[PDB]
Amino acid sequence: NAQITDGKQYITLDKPIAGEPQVLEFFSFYCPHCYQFEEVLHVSDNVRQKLPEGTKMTKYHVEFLGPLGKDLTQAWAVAIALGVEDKITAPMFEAVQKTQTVQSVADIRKVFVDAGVKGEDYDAAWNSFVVKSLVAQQEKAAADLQLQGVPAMYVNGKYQLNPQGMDTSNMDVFVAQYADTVKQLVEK
Repeated sequence: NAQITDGKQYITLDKPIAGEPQVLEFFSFYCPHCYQFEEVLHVSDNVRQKLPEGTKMTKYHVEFLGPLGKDLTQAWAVAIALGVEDKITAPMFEAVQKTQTVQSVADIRKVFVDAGVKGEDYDAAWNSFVVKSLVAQQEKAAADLQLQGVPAMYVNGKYQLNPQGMDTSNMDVFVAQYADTVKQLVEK
């Protein structure tokens, strides 16, 4: 059956925020731990797979890491606005961290284009009011929730996941524990 505990597998915010997405992840394409999180452990997908139906997995990008943090945050806004997150996430992590072929803003676009995204759509999205507000929203969320680092996950703007208090002696275990903790938090 299982049961989680405040202070252990999660922590409760002293200043919860209303109106946030139910399951909100922060990440950076630059961060090695975010790479492991997303591309090796596939934490988020495991979480999403245990999520009570009707509940969506939301991910925001952060600007405070790396030389292109701001522009990658805007590119992620485009990915959201175009609905191409699933086509882009793996290529970008590889291009940024592994092949290290993302050195400029133009190189970001190439990842989208190479991934199947029409350049005309990318360009339209990039300069849209829509994307401009998505950027603002990503920035605002991290501030409101008092983000200290990535990766990070918050549930109902009230609980923060705390992997340090999980069992990290085995990764298959840890992932299952992370997924279940989120599930329990959303049913709460």
